[PDB]
Amino acid sequence: MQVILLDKVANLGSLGDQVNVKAGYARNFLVPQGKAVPATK
Amino acid sequence: MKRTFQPSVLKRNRSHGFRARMATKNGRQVLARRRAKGRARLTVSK
Amino acid sequence: TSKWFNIDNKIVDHRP
Amino acid sequence: SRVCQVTGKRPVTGNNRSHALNATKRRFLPNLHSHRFWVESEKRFVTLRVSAKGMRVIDKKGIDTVLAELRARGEKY
RNA sequence: UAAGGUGAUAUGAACCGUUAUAACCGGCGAUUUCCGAAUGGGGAAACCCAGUGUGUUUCGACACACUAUCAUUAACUGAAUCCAUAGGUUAAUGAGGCGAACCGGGGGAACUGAAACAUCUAAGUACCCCGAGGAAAAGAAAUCAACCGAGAUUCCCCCAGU
RNA sequence: GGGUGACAGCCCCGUACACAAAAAUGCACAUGCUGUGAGCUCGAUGAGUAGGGCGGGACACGUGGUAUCCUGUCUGAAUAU
RNA sequence: UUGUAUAAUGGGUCAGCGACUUAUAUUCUGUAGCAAGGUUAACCGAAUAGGGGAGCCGAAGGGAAACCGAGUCUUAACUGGGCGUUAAGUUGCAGGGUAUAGACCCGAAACCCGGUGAUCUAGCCAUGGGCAGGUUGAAGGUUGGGUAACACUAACUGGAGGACCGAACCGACUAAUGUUGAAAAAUUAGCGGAUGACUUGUGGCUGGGGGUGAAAGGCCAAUCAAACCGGGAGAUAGCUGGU
RNA sequence: GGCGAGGCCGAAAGGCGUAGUCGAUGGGAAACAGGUUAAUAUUCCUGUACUUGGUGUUACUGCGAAGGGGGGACGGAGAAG
RNA sequence: CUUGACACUGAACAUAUGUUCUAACGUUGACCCGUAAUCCGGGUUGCGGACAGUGUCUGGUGGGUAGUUUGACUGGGGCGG
Ligand SMILES: N[C@@H](Cc1c[nH]c2ccccc12)C(=O)O
Ligand SMILES: [Mg+2]
Ligand SMILES: [Mg+2]
Ligand SMILES: [Mg+2]
Ligand SMILES: [Mg+2]
Ligand SMILES: [Mg+2]
Ligand SMILES: [Mg+2]
Ligand SMILES: [Mg+2]
Ligand SMILES: [Mg+2]
Ligand SMILES: [Mg+2]
Ligand SMILES: [Mg+2]
Ligand SMILES: [Mg+2]
Ligand SMILES: [Mg+2]
Ligand SMILES: [Mg+2]
Ligand SMILES: [Mg+2]
Ligand SMILES: [Mg+2]
Ligand SMILES: [Mg+2]
Ligand SMILES: [Mg+2]
Ligand SMILES: [Mg+2]
Ligand SMILES: [Mg+2]
Ligand SMILES: [Mg+2]
Ligand SMILES: [Mg+2]
Ligand SMILES: [Mg+2]
Ligand SMILES: [Mg+2]
Ligand SMILES: [Mg+2]
Ligand SMILES: [Mg+2]
Ligand SMILES: [Mg+2]
Ligand SMILES: [Mg+2]
Ligand SMILES: [Mg+2]
Ligand SMILES: [Mg+2]
Ligand SMILES: [Mg+2]
Ligand SMILES: [Mg+2]
Ligand SMILES: [Mg+2]
Ligand SMILES: [Mg+2]
Ligand SMILES: [Mg+2]
Ligand SMILES: [Mg+2]
Ligand SMILES: [Mg+2]
Ligand SMILES: [Mg+2]
Ligand SMILES: [Mg+2]
Ligand SMILES: [Mg+2]
Ligand SMILES: [Mg+2]
Ligand SMILES: [Mg+2]
Ligand SMILES: [Mg+2]
Ligand SMILES: [Mg+2]
Ligand SMILES: [Mg+2]
Ligand SMILES: [Mg+2]
Repeated sequence: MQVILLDKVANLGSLGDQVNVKAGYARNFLVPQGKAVPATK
Repeated sequence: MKRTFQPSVLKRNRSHGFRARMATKNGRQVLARRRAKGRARLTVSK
Repeated sequence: TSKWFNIDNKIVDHRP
Repeated sequence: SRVCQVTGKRPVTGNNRSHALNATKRRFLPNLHSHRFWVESEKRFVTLRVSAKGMRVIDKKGIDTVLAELRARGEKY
C-alpha cells in the first residue's frame, strides 16, 4: 500500500514522503495515530 | 382404570386457548385454517 | 377392533 | 445474522461434490470480522461487522464515504 | 315508487298508511357495546386493573378525551469526559393485521423412473419464509447475425423432438 | 324466459324498443393552481469493477476440447489513443 | 389351474353405484376430398365463411462427410458388390396399435415435508398433603466399679434404622371365574412394600431419528425397531382379486 | 416456569435474555350462635361483634424511599407434660 | 475432530527459526457511566498478543449419521457344486 508520510518515523522514511507499507500497518497504526495519509490525491 | 382424559379447564385453556394460538406463530395459521373452513368454534374457549 | 384369540401368540402360532 | 455491513455479503448455498459426485447441501459463509475503524471526521472508533473484501473496499474508498452509504441505506452503526 | 304495510319458521295481539313523513328501493350522513393487529398495563378472547387532563356534583361520586411498539424528522434535555456523542422526554407523519389465485425472491425434499442403485431423473416440483401489485417481472443492446443485415422487453404458432 | 287449477305471442311478470338521476362516484376530454422542468452549445461516460486462481451454481450443455452469466474466498487492469 | 362336486377362493339376499377413458404426437386400415401435388398453425375477421402458405409432408438417392446425383459408395480400379431408380402422395373423419401423461379399477408395508400433542405414561423442577396400631432397642448420656490417665464393664436412660408385624395408601406373586365379559386388562380368596431409592394433589419443562428410560426397545393420549394430523399422492406393486 | 422494551445471535421464520411484567399448588385484614323457605344461607331475619380505607373536628408533633436493618421465614425423626 | 495455505494480520533485532514491542484481535479480570440492571454498549486500566478464533481451499480420521447393495440354478431353502 502506497502511503504519504506526514511525519518522521525513522524506521522507514522521512516527512511528506510516499512509500510502500503493509496494509495492516497503515490501517491499524499510522492512519489512526496521525503520521500518514493514503495517496488518494 | 385411569383413562387418558383427566379434564382441567386451566390446562385446557393454557394449551389450546385463543391466547396461546395467537402467541405462537403457527397457532395463528391454525386459526386461519379454521376460519377458512368456517368453523362455528375456533378454539376450545367456546 | 380384533379378537384376543387372534392377537394371542400360543394359539395363533399353533403350527409353526 | 452473518451479513457484511459494507458489501452486503450473506451466506449462500451450494453443494458438496465428492469423487463419486454425491451432492449434499452446504453453505458458503463470508469471512466476517468485527473491526474498529478510526473515523477522523468524528474523532471516534466505529465498530463494524465487515468481511475482508469489505475491509479492502474500506481502504480503497475511505471510511467516510461508506459510512455515508450505510446511513443512506438506513442501517445503524 | 306506492295502496298497502310492521323480515322468516308463524299464526295472533296492538296498530300505521291510502295522493303523500305508511312500507319497500337507491345516494349521502348519524349511532356503531365487548373481544379481535387490539394499541393504557395485564389476561384462562369477548374479562380484571389503572395513570393523566378537562367538566359536573345532592360530596356518595359521575361523564368525556388521551396514554402501545417500531421507523423517519424536528425541538428540549443530557453521562463516563472538557466540548461532543451514547441516552431520555415531547410533537408530527408512516407501518403493523386479514385475503382465493396469479407474480418476484430466499431456502428446498422424497417416494418414483432407471425394470436393483449411487452420477442422473422426479425437480427447482411439493412445502416453508419474505415482499409487492392490479397485474407482477423483464426492458431500450458492452444483443444477435455473417461480410448481407436486423434493431428494447413480453406472449402465441413453427423451427424441432432437430 | 318464468308463472297462472293440463301445453298461452294476445291472463300476469316480462322481452324488442324509447326514456329517466336530487346525491355520490369511474373513465375519456378541455381548462385554472401547485410541484416538476424543455430547446441549443460545450464537456463527461458508473473501479475493488471487467478479467484471473480455488469451490460451487445457471445456461438444453452432467468439466468435458467448454464459450457465456452469477459469486463464497484470494487478487486485480485498461479507462475512447 | 395339468386338473374342482370339490372338504381350494368369493358371495346372507334385494335395490342403487362400481372398472379400457381423455388430451397431444406417430404408424397401419377403411372411407371422403384434391392430385405431382396436398394442407395450413398462431392471428385478422362480429363472422364454423374468407384471408394467412410461416411452415410440414411428397415428387431422389448414395456416402461418416466434403461431395456427386439416376446414380452413388467401397477401391489404385472393379469382371464386381452394398444401397437405390424399376410401385402416388397428402389432408380430414372413424377405427386397431404404440408413446407421454394416474392410463382398466380397488389394495400395501414404507419414504419425505410442515405442523398438533407430556390432561395417559417416563424423567426433572416448584409448592402443599398422607403413613391406624404394636414391637426391637444402635450411637450418645448419667451414676457406680476399674485405670497413673485411658481403655473395659453393670444398671438406668435414650430412641437409631433404605429395621420388624400390620390397616390406610402404593403394588401386582399364585389360583379359579370371565373371555360376543359387569371390565378393549377386571372380580374373588390369599400375596409384597408400608419413615422411605416412599406415595400423592395443583402447576411448569423436555418433541419424533427427537424426548425420557434404576435398560424391558420400555413409555410419549386404548397406537411405538421411530407418535398423531394434513400434504407430495391417484408413491410404487413384474403380486392377488374383479372387469 | 412463561413472555420480554433495548440487546446478543441466526438464510427468512425465529433462539436466548437484562429492566420489567405475568404465573399458586404458597405468604397477606375482619362473623359467630339461633330461626326461617317446597327449593339459598357463616349470604335473609333476630342478637351480639370485628376489619380496612377515605373525609371532617380535637390534641401533640419532624414527616418522607425505588434505599439500609428486623421480621415474614420455613427440615426429618422422637418423647413427654 | 484434527493438518497445512491464503485472509482478518502488524513493527524492530539476531542466526525459515528465535528473541523483543503495541496498535489489530481476545478477556466468562478490576473500576466508572447509560442504570433503579451479574444481559448489553461505551471509557480507563491490567493480562495475553500477532498467538488464539473465525472464513475459503485442502490431506487424514470418521457406523456419530445417512443412502443403498448383498446373483441365479436348485427334486423346498441354506451349506456344497
Ligand atoms: N383374554 C383376556 C386377555 C387379553 C386381553 N387382550 C388380549 C390380546 C391378546 C391376547 C390376550 C388378551 C381378556 O380378554 O382380558
Ligand atoms: Mg395487550
Ligand atoms: Mg388494552
Ligand atoms: Mg396489572
Ligand atoms: Mg401490509
Ligand atoms: Mg430410494
Ligand atoms: Mg428404480
Ligand atoms: Mg420397478
Ligand atoms: Mg414494473
Ligand atoms: Mg453495418
Ligand atoms: Mg296434472
Ligand atoms: Mg459505460
Ligand atoms: Mg468474475
Ligand atoms: Mg475461465
Ligand atoms: Mg389354462
Ligand atoms: Mg395345484
Ligand atoms: Mg369332476
Ligand atoms: Mg360340503
Ligand atoms: Mg368352495
Ligand atoms: Mg387366493
Ligand atoms: Mg366365504
Ligand atoms: Mg439426398
Ligand atoms: Mg429409504
Ligand atoms: Mg405429566
Ligand atoms: Mg422399613
Ligand atoms: Mg409397575
Ligand atoms: Mg405378572
Ligand atoms: Mg387382591
Ligand atoms: Mg420386609
Ligand atoms: Mg409390612
Ligand atoms: Mg431384545
Ligand atoms: Mg398408550
Ligand atoms: Mg423410518
Ligand atoms: Mg410424485
Ligand atoms: Mg395406490
Ligand atoms: Mg421470572
Ligand atoms: Mg426485541
Ligand atoms: Mg426469552
Ligand atoms: Mg404480580
Ligand atoms: Mg391459593
Ligand atoms: Mg340443600
Ligand atoms: Mg459456562
Ligand atoms: Mg446404515
Ligand atoms: Mg434393504
Ligand atoms: Mg433362489
Ligand atoms: Mg434341495
